[PDB]
Amino acid sequence: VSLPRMVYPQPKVLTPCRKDVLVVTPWLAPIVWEGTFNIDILNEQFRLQNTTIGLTVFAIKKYVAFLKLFLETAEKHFMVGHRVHYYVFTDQPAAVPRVTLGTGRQLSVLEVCERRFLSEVDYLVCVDVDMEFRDHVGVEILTPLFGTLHPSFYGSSREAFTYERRPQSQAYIPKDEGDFYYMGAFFGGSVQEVQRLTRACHQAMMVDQANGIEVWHDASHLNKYLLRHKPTKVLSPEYLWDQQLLGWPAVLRKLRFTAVP
Ligand SMILES: [Hg+2]
Ligand SMILES: [Hg+2]
Ligand SMILES: [Hg+2]
Ligand SMILES: [Hg+2]
Ligand SMILES: [Hg+2]
Repeated sequence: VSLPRMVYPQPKVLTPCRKDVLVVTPWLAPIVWEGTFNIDILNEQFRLQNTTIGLTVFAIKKYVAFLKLFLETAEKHFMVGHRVHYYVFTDQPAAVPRVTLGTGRQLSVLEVCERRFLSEVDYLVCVDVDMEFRDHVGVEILTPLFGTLHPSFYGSSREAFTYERRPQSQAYIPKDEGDFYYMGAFFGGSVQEVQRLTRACHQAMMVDQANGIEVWHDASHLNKYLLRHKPTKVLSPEYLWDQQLLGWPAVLRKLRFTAVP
């Protein structure tokens, strides 16, 4: 359907807002930074499709302790205005805190789903639970397949990336290959694309197991997948930061989703 009439500042062809960072990859995927998007336009586009976002987190053992802060801050900052379905995978269903949710937002507790996700949500986002939302994380991220720049490596040359470097591993990436180092958390996309990815990772993990090989497990396989199946958006480190470890450098105008000491 058509967008309604909207009044906003004219984009200026000969005046980019961000001259300090790369905002598009060499395969023409946007790299999402503050100042690259008009959230009003994006919100309209996604609400006209009645978009439902699934947010998946694993909270096992001591990590259940992070759920309250995670969910309360997600209520304040994550996809506000859109339909959200939280999926909490946990070994302690009775320890999941009762957090009050906005309208159109639901939570499911799964005790520790393929067809279920296909029928319940349009996008899936996969994050770590020991995190909090500090600022807007919205529909600007949504796309068939996305990953997030690792905050420790976004300025590094690829030789420094801690990819899997053993050729015997399915996740092997040689020193002369690599676009980016993606964090092995905060990835997502359409349900179909996220299922393809997770299927691929699980198959490759089995093969490495069978060959007696186990560096960064989920992150090394993710990085191999995203090297071979290029993401359709890349999230800047605004979306995955640790202020205690890394500070607040000028290049980050917002710190949206961060580590919790
Ligand atoms: Hg801009
Ligand atoms: Hg997921
Ligand atoms: Hg997940
Ligand atoms: Hg993979
Ligand atoms: Hg993976």
